[PDB]
Amino acid sequence: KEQNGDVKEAASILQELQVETYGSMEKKERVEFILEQMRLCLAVKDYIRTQIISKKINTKFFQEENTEKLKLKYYNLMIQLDQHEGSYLSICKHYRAIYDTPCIQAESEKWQQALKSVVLYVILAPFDNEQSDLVHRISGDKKLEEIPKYKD
Amino acid sequence: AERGYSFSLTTFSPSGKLVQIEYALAAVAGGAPSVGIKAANGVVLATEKKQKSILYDERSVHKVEPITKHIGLVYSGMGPDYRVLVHRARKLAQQYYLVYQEPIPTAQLVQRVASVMQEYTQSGGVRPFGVSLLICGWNEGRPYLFQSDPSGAYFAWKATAMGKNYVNGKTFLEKRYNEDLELEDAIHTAILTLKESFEGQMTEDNIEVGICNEAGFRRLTPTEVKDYLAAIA
Amino acid sequence: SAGFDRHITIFSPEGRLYQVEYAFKAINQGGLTSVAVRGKDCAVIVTQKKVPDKLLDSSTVTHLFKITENIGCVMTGMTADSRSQVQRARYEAANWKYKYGYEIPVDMLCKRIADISQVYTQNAEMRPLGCCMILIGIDEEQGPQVYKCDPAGYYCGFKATAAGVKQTESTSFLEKKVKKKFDWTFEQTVETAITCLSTVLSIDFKPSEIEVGVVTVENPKFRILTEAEIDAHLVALAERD
Amino acid sequence: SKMNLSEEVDLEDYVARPDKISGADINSICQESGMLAVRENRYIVLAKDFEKAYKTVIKKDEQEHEFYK
Amino acid sequence: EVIELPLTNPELFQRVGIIPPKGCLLYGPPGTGKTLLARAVASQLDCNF
Amino acid sequence: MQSGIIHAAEEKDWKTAYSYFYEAFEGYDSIDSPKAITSLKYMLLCKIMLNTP
Amino acid sequence: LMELLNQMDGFDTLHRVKMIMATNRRLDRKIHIDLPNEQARLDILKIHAGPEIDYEAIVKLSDGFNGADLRNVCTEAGMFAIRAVQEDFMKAVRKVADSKK
Amino acid sequence: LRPGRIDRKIEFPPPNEEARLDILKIHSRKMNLTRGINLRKIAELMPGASGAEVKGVCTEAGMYALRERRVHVTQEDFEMAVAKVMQKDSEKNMSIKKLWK
Amino acid sequence: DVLPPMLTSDQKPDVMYADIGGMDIQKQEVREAVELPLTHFELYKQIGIDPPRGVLMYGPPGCGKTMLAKAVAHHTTAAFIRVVGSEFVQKYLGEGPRMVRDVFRLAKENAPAIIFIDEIDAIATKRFDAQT
Amino acid sequence: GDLVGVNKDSYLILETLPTEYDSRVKAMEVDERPTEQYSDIGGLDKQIQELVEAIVLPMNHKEKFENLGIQPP
Ligand SMILES: Nc1ncnc2c1ncn2[C@@H]1O[C@H](COP(=O)(O)OP(=O)(O)O)[C@@H](O)[C@H]1O
Ligand SMILES: [Mg+2]
Repeated sequence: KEQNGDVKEAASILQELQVETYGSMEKKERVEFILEQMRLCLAVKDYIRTQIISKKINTKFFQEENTEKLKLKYYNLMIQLDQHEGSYLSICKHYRAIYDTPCIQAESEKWQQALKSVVLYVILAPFDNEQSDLVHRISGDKKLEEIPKYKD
Repeated sequence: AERGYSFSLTTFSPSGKLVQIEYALAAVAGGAPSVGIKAANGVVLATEKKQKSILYDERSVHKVEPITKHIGLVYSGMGPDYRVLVHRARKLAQQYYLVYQEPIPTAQLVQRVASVMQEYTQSGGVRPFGVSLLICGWNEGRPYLFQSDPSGAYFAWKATAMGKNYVNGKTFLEKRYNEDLELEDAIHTAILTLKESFEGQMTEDNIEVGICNEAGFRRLTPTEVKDYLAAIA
Repeated sequence: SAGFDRHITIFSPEGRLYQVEYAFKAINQGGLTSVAVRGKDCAVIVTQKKVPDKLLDSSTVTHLFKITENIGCVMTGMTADSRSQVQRARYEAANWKYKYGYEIPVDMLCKRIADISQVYTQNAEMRPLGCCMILIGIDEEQGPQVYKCDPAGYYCGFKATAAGVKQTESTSFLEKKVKKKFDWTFEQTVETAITCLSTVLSIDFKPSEIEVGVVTVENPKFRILTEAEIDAHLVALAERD
Repeated sequence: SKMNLSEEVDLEDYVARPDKISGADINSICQESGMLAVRENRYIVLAKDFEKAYKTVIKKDEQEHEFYK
Repeated sequence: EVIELPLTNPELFQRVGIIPPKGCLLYGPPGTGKTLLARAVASQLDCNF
Repeated sequence: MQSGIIHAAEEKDWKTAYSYFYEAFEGYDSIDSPKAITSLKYMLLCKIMLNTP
Repeated sequence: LMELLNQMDGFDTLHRVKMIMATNRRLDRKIHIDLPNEQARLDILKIHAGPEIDYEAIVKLSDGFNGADLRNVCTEAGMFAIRAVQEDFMKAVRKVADSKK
Repeated sequence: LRPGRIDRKIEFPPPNEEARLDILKIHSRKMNLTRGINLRKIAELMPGASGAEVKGVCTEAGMYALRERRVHVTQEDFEMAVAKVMQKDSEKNMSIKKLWK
Repeated sequence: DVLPPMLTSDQKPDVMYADIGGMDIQKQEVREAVELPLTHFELYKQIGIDPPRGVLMYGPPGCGKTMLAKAVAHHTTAAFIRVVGSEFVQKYLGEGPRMVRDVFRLAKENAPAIIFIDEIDAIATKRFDAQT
Repeated sequence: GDLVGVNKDSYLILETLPTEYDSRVKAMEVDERPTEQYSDIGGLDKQIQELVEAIVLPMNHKEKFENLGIQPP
């Protein structure tokens, strides 16, 4: 449906599965289903449903062996949601998780984009105690490549 | 309270109560609302025929039943006991007709039905009738509305309500009832008194109403009850 | 209030008959269930049939009785009480036909049985026999008729009813199915009854573990459907459902 | 007030519908309708949810014996 | 159906769940699986008894 | 309507004032009286003064 | 019960505090259970078989509710005749038949 | 009740309208009674009422005065207080009322 | 030296008069009985009245009377001791009366206070002639 | 939980004590073993057999119980 030039109703078709109750073989098929629900909801601009679905995924599962593309896509979706919502420290935290992901941490540009995003979304957040703590942490990351612009 | 003297019907409690007949009257008060109003030129009886489901064919068992061409009867209480009492009332009316070639007066029918209830409330192996009857007749040239209790006591009423919300019904009738009320207005008063204690939507086919004018007692058809409900609302 | 409990004739301080209520509990004691539904021009009773032994003659085991040529009943509850009340119903129908010269109306037979039961509920001579009788017949002026004769003198007429363990579930199912096009045909009524039993019991029926009796306007004689007819109904209606 | 609903969910006639529901009954109705919505996802509370909850609560007072009446 | 309560809280926000329910009755005959019935579900939930 | 007016005037319980105004509106609507626009106006006024316009 | 200070709860102010009450005859829910099962006794016996045709053979006449059935099977099988883990087959059927309840 | 243990036994009948006038005066002494107010009329309006009932009558009339930001009590206030305090919960059911002739 | 010296009236309920819809007359009466005396006593003294301490709220279940009790407890300035009438029927001889005495003594010691007895029908019924 | 001698005043754990059994607990044991029979109890063959199993068999034939997966209550 989504491929056939109509997503408004294709989102509804997919937004009916109770994958948490279905009982898949493991937490892989269900997680893929949930992330695709997320993607369709964001495509149709249904951020309330997107947030509700996000609360249905336990991030602790992403600290596993093959949960790398899943982690990357899930986070990218969270950044999209928070970018619409207007927040910036949550976007920072999501980009920082993306950076911490080893797959992102195995190529020059791949990790450099994540680190620039983390720096910029530290900067864009309002000044609070937590924001200052994150500023200090990113400053002490030591892997900033001393890029003459973001470092300064 | 007097706990020992509440299982038998042939013993006075130390204070003189006959507790079991009062318990029968409690069974009466825990029944479907019914209302009776004695208009100036007739009488009207109403009672909720609300069923416990849509499956109950609400056209087979009636609650407002005739006993003669000029007497009818409704009840509040248990339906089986009501059936027994209506059969006995019909039999008594027929006996009176055979003896005296004249329709039984409403007062006499009430006396005899109360006597039947007394017969049933005077032994240990028999349970008092757990119903209160409202009899409405057009003997002579004036209307009669009577009540008969399990105890065998019978009353003459201007207007009354019995069942679950009889207190509210009687207060409403005190507010609304006036002696010089035509039967057409009394029907509206009866239906309104029912509404004040009728949960759910009072559809034409879940309420039962019977009038008693000089033409004789007659249970209003559901079409007529629908017309009255529409006019009232 | 437990003192007002051992005698059928004692009113509880709030006006309740605990022994009558216990008779109803006795209805819900045979384990079986029964359902009845009336269409435009037919009435159908279907009863769960348990034969938990190879030595028990299934032909003799039954809960559908022919009260008269044109009236049938399904009994649920204690079997001895069921058969006693069936004999009483047959006797009353025979007396009616003898005295008045025409076949007893179904509603009249139900009223007679309900009055007989009310007598026991009022006087203290017997226990109220704990069985529920669902009667079906064809009335010449009204059409198909289904009635109940519970053991307290209550006998309301029904568009569709159930009795036994799962009477509440069957009642809910039939309410839902009758709010939508209560107008049923013969096949549709048999479908509705059998489906109600199957869904409430959570089982699909073999042709033998079910007993169906039917009356129709065209053929107003209580007929107990044979195994072949039951199997035909089950297979055809499950296939075309 | 604390709950939030749609714009076509007027309580303005559920009040008018005759019944003997008490304050506890109304609170139960509201809670049950909210639970219906959350259980069925459908991230709004609507007139159908209130209708079902109202029917459930009002009909809860049943399943008694019918010769008593 | 009691696992919705902890994993998220849409019961707040638009609606109110009066501190959404704290479980179901688990109506059971003399004994079938009551304890283990709850054990397995809570083990899935990762909660503790 | 008079009870709602007095409640609005004196106690500053505009919730109760609105309740009474709605009852008056319903009665005057059933009677189809011309004193129903006033009851509607007063309900809207109570809604405004409740800081929920 | 001769205790009335133990009235209902309602002190709830913490998240993740769900309860599970269990009895027979706020919490507004319920889950009916039946003591037997239509065919689940097969799986009950298979899972309790700590030490399938004979499982079905036991199930034909099986009428039970818990794993005490299979525990009795195993003990009354091993410690009675074989001395006098499979190797039981119809012996478990014999035990379930012996089940008196 | 044997004498020697309880030598004397004093009955306290409800006031006989003169004791009621006395009690009204006693409990209205500390009160701003308007002119033309007839405690004798109130006493007559209170038949078979105890001293507690009379004190409650005074208190409830005072509460009526308090309601209307007043420090003033009038005959209407006492009459309404009498009505509110001597409110009887007579039998509801005419059947139970008419069992006895 | 003397040490500064308890059992109830500490968990101030969160309900408030604004949480209750309608029930205007009952709210007014309960206020006049239990709140006005403790805040505006000059009002009662000026008329020369003893405030009506002690009220009864009778009615069908689930009509917000325990909730009004909790509302007065919330907007209470002194103390609110809550008990249930069925809690006075304990087994051992002469303990229901002992707890009644303890509750009232606790209120007196805790100075201006509001006792609440949720279901008094258990104990406070027509006295009747006992025989056991 | 252990029996240790302790200095009276400082209450410091001095040399430890192995075990203490009350005189009554020592007497709480059969010195002269009773001996009549099993056949000397009639009627309750089922109960005697069940008790013999559930007590003695775990004591002597312990290994077979865990071999077969039996929990000897
Ligand atoms: N007037 C009211 N306004 C709001 N809620 C009410 C009201 N009356 C009752 N309730 C509801 O009923 C519950 C309390 O009922 P309760 O006061 O215990 O009744 P009762 O004490 O008569 O049994 C509360 O949870 C509340 O939500
Ligand atoms: Mg309460």
